[PDB]
Amino acid sequence: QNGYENPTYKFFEQ
Amino acid sequence: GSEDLIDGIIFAANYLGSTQLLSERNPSKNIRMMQAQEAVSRVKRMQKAAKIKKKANQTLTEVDLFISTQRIKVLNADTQETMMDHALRTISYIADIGNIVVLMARRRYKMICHVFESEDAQLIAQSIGQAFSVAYQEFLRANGINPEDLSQKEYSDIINTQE
Repeated sequence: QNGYENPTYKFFEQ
Repeated sequence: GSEDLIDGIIFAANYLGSTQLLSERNPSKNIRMMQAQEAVSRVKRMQKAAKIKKKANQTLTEVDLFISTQRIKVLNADTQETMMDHALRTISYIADIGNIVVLMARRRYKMICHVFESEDAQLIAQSIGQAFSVAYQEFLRANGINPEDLSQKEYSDIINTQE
């Protein structure tokens, strides 16, 4: 039940 | 000591299909595991319907997972033909609940979630994770945060010294 977010995505992207 | 996945690695998995959904800028590693979980039921249920479709005659597909700081692309375990290719940045979140790996990238507010199955789902998510940061850190040093190494010997002394 582990999920990781992309610092890179959740950055420039959103 | 890090070069490992800058070149990339490859895991054998099992594609079950996908499912498209709606997200809004910056949700939460909590609210994502939700949507992710409903993205898996979407295709599981889509598969039961798939199976049945076969009675009128197994249904999954074997793939390889190329993982790197650059992209994450799926290929035909047999034809070795690309089935999808997302530049890592366009990938926002992955999860490994059970031997079921699901990742979602920006379909170019409209996300697309891929659902695979692997007895290494565990190991598999972890890797993507490192890529995320390894990629992230690079996608960080190049921005002059050369002190990426330093910026953590900073994000700390900027927290205790914050008491």
